[PDB]
Amino acid sequence: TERIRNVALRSKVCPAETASELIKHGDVVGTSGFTGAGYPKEVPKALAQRMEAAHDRGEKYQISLITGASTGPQLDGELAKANGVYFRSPFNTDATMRNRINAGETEYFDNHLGQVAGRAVQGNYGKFNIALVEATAITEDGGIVPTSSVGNSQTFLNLAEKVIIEVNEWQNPMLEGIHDIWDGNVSGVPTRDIVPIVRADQRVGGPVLRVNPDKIAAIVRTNDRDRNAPFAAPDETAKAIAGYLLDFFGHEVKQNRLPPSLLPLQSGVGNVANAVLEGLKEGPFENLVGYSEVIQDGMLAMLDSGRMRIASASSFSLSPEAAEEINNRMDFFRSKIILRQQDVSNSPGIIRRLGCIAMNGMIEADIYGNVNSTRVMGSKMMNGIGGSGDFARSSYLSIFLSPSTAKGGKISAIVPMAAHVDHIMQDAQIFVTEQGLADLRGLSPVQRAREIISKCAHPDYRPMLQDYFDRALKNSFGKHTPHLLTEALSWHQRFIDTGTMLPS
Amino acid sequence: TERIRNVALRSKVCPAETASELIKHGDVVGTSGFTGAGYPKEVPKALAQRMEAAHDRGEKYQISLITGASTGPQLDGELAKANGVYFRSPFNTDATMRNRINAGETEYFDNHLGQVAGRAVQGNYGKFNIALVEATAITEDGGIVPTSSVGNSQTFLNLAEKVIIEVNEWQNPMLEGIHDIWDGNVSGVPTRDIVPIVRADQRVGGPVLRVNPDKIAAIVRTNDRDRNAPFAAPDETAKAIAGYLLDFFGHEVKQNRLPPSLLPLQSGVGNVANAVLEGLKEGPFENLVGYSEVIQDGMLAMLDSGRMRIASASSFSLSPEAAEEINNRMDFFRSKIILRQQDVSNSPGIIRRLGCIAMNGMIEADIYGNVNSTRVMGSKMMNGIGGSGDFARSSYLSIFLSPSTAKGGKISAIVPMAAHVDHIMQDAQIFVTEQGLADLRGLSPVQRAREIISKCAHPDYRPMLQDYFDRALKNSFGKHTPHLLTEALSWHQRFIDTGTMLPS
Ligand SMILES: CC(C)(COP(=O)(O)OP(=O)(O)OC[C@H]1O[C@@H](n2cnc3c(N)ncnc32)[C@H](O)[C@@H]1OP(=O)(O)O)[C@@H](O)C(=O)NCCC(=O)NCCS
Ligand SMILES: CC(C)(COP(=O)(O)OP(=O)(O)OC[C@H]1O[C@@H](n2cnc3c(N)ncnc32)[C@H](O)[C@@H]1OP(=O)(O)O)[C@@H](O)C(=O)NCCC(=O)NCCS
Ligand SMILES: [Cl-]
Ligand SMILES: [Cl-]
Ligand SMILES: [Cl-]
Ligand SMILES: [Cl-]
Repeated sequence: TERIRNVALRSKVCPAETASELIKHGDVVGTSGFTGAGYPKEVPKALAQRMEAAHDRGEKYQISLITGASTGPQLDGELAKANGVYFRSPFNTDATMRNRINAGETEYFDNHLGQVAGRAVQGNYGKFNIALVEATAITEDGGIVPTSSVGNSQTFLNLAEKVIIEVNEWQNPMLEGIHDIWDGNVSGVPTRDIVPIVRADQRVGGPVLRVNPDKIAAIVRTNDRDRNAPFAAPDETAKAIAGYLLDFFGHEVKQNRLPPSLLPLQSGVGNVANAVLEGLKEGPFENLVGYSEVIQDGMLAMLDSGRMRIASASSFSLSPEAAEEINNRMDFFRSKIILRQQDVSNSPGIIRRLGCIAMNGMIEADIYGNVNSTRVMGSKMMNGIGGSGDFARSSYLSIFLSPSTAKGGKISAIVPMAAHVDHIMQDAQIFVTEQGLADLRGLSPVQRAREIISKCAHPDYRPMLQDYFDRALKNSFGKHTPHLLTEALSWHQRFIDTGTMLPS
Repeated sequence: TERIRNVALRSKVCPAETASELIKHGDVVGTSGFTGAGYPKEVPKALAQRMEAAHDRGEKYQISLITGASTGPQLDGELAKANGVYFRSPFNTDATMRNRINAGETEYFDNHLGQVAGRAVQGNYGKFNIALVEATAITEDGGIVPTSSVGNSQTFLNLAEKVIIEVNEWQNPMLEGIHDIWDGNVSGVPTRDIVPIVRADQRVGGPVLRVNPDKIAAIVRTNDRDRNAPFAAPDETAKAIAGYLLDFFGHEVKQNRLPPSLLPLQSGVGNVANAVLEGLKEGPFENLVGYSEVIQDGMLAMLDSGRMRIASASSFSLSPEAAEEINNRMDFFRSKIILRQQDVSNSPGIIRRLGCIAMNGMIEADIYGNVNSTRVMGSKMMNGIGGSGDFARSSYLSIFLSPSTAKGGKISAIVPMAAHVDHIMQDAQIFVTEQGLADLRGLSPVQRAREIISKCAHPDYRPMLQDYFDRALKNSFGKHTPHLLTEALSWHQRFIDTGTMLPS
C-alpha cells in the first residue's frame, strides 16, 4: 500500500541524486540513524559520488555530520570513502569513518548520547542546514513515522532549515505505532519540561515526528536494508561472565537488595552483553523490564518467553535471523516494545527514577576501578562513549563487563592506570570478568584495588598488578590513591613498543 | 524562648557525655553537617575524649562517619585527633582528618554529594546505628527544625536505629521556615518519585525533618558556633578570572545564547568563585537566580542588592561578618532563600531541567580539558569531588575556574595529562584562568588543546605544552587524542622529584 498518505506532499518526491544537490559544502547535516538502524541510505550514496567528483576537480565538498548514534555503510561508510565529512558526532562504528577520525582527517567529539539534542539546540554544532530523516510512512496530516530507531530525529527536524525525507519501503509498515515522541520540550531552552515517565512501559506522547511541511524540500522513495550485524554467539569467556553476574543477582535477591524481578535492565551490544541476556532467559528471574538504549536479540527472545514483560529503547539492533522473526509476529512485539527519543531513553532523571541496572562493556579498567570506554592506548578512538556515561552515573547499580585480556593475551583488561578515563570510580560499582566478580560498594580506592586485582585480573597479570600496587603503596606521593607515576602508563607504552604487555 | 516545644520530648534531655555513650565501637554514624554549617558539636567532642581514653587502655574505639558534606573542627577535627574514624564519607575539608585519610589511617570514598543518600538507603555504607543531628528547635508535634544546612539529615534520621539531637541555641530561631523537606521518596527504593521542582524559588515540602520520636534516645542542649571560615578577598588573579567570565556572559547575552538575567547560577567557594560573585554584583546582569549547593557571601550581597531575586542551596557557608549581617535582617533574607535536602539541590534531573550554569574550581586540567578536582599528583587527597560532578554533567554550561599556576609558579594548572580524572571532556566546556577564556563548545580533542593551551596556560608553561602537543601529534599511537605515554605524567613526577615543574 501507499506510504505517503498526505496527498500534497506526494508532489515533493524526487530522485536521490536531485535531493543530494540540496546539501551544499560546509553544511551541518543532522540525520536519523542509531545502532545501524533507520539511517538515510540513498541520498548519502548519491552525495558521496558527487563529492568524489567535485574532489577530482579540485573543489571543496565536505559536510558536518551529526547523527543519533552509529549509522551504517551507506552513510558513515560512503561519506568516509569519499573523504566527505570534516566533523562527525557523536558516535561511530564504521571502520572507514574510524580510520578517518584516527588519521585526523575527520574532527570527532563523542558527546553523551542523551545530551546531543540539547547541545544541538544550544548551538554547539552550529546552525543546522539539512535534516535527513528516514521514514516508514507519512501520515494523512503530515506526520513522519520513524523507522527502526528514533534517535535525534525530532530535534534535527525542528532545527534544520531544509528537510529531506527518505520513505523506505523496506521498513515494515507495522513499525507505525511503536514509537513515542514527546510533544513538549525535553532538551530545549530552559526551563525544560518534566517528562513524566514513571514506568518503563508508559507512553507520554505520540507515534509521529512533527515538522512544518514547508521545510520539506525533497522526499525520496527508497528500498534498502539496515546494517544487520550478525549474531555474535557467546563463547567460553562470555558464558563465564554471565555466570558470575547471574550469581550476584541471585544473591542480591536473597539478601533482599533486589526484587525477584530485578530492576529495569540496560545492556549494550557485544558477545559479552549478548551472553548475559541469554543467561537471564534461562535463569530464575521473571517479570523483567528493559529500559535500555537498544533492543538486541537477547531482549527479543525474552519478550517472546514472557520472561520480559516490556522493553523500552531508542532503537533496534537485531541480527538478520532475529529481524526475520519479529517481522512475522510484528503485531505481537509491537505491543511489548516502545521506541523513544534518545534524549528520553537516556535521560539522567528518568534513569535514576526507574533505578536502572546498567551493564556496559569497556576497553580497560585501572586497579582503582576507573573505566576506559573509548581510546585505546589513550589516543586511538574505537567507537565513542555513547550512552554508557548516561546510564553508569544515573543507574541504581553500575556494572562493567569484560574479558580480563585483549588480543589473545597480549593486553590486560585491568591496568595500573587507565590511559583514558571515561567513567570515574564513583560511576562504577560492579566489575565482572571470566576470572571473577568484584563488588566495590562502599570501598575506598585501596580496597577497590584489592577487590579488582584478586577477583578480576588475569593470572598472568595479577602478580604484576599486585606488585605495582604494593610498591605504589610504599612509595606513592600520597597514600590515599597510591601511584607510581613513572610506571603508571608503562604497561601501555610496552605494548606500543613490543606489541605485548608481558615483559622480558 | 524554649527551643523544645514538644512537651514530652523534654523528658529526653541529657548531657553530651551521656549521649556519647550511646555510640559504640564500629558503629556507622550519620550526621548533619555541610560546608561547616549545622554539624553536631558537643556530643562529638565528648566522644573524642572517651575514644582517646579507651585507646590509652588498649581497647578498640572507632566509628564509620557519614556526613552531608564537610563538617568542622568540633567533629571532623576532634574525632580525627583522637584517631576515632575508620571510614569517612563523602567529603571532608578538615586538615587533621585529611592527614588521617592520606596516611591510610581513615578509609575514604568521596561519593557524588547528590548520590550519598541513595547509596546509604541502598546499604552501601552498612546498617546505620546512630543519626546525630543538630537542630534549631523541635516543634510542638515533634518536628526537627534543621539549622544552617539540611544536607542528608532526613535520610539519616530515617535509616538510623537510634537518634541523638543537639538543640543548639546559638543558631538563630528564625532559621525556622527557611528549609524545604520533601515528604516522599527522593533517593529511596525504586521506583522513586518525581520531585516537581520546576522553578528555583519553589517549595515542594515542609519546614521540618520527620522522625519516630521513639528513636530519639537523647537530646543534648548546646551553644557552640559553626566553622565560619573568613572572607577570602579577591586578589589580582581572581579579579582577572572574573573579568573574562563576565565578558563571556555579556557576549552570550549579545548573541542571544543566554537571557539578560542569565540562568540559575551554581558557584562553589574559594577566593576564585568568590570573586566571580563580586563581579556579578557590579556587572550589568539583573534578576539573577541561584540554584547552588551553597550560599556564600557573594550571593548574600546580591540578595541584598536585589541583583539576585532568590537563592536555593543545601547550606550556608558565610563569613563572620556576613553571618552577622544576615542575623539582623534574618526576616528579610529568610524570604529570599530556600535550603533543601542535598539530594534535591544536587538532583541531576532538576539541575538539567532548570538549565544551571555551573562554575567550579579545580586542581588541574590536562590539554584536552579533562579535569582533576581531588587528588594532587593523582594520589594525595585534597577535599573530594563534592557536587562538582553533579552540576558539571547536568548543567546547561559547565565552566571551570582556576589560576594558571599553583605554588607560586612551581605547578602548572594545565598539564599534558591529568594525574587523576574527575570530570571527563564531555563534562567541561568553558575554562577560565587569569590568562584567558577557552570555549570548547563543539570542538574535537585536538581543537580543545589548541584552545586551552593558547588561551589558558601560563606563558612559562605554554611553550612546553605546545611542544608536548606537537610531538605527540607526530608520534602518538593514535592521532585522535594524541599522547606521549612516556612523558604524559612526567611534569608531575618532576614536581615529586624536585618540587617544581619547570625543568633544568
Ligand atoms: C568498549 C567496546 C569497544 C567493547 O565492547 P565489546 O563488544 O566487548 O568489544 P570487544 O571486547 O569484543 O572487542 C572490541 C575491540 O576492541 C578491542 N579491545 C578490547 N579491549 C581492548 C584493550 N584493553 N586494548 C586494546 N583493544 C581492546 C578488541 O580487540 C576489539 O578489537 P577488534 O575489532 O580489532 O577485534 C564497546 O562496548 C564500546 O565501544 N562501548 C562504548 C559505548 C557503549 O557502551 N554504549 C552501549 C552499548 S552499544
Ligand atoms: C579544587 C579545589 C580543591 C580548589 O579550590 P580553590 O580553593 O579555589 O583553589 P586554591 O588554589 O585557592 O586552593 C586549593 C589548594 O589546593 C592547592 N592547589 C591548587 N591547584 C593545585 C595543583 N594544580 N596542584 C597541587 N595543589 C594545588 C592550592 O595550593 C591550595 O593548597 P593549600 O591551601 O593547602 O596551600 C576545590 O575547588 C574543591 O575541592 N572542589 C571540589 C568540589 C566542588 O567543586 N564542589 C562545589 C562547591 S565548593
Ligand atoms: Cl524529567
Ligand atoms: Cl558507595
Ligand atoms: Cl525529579
Ligand atoms: Cl559540545
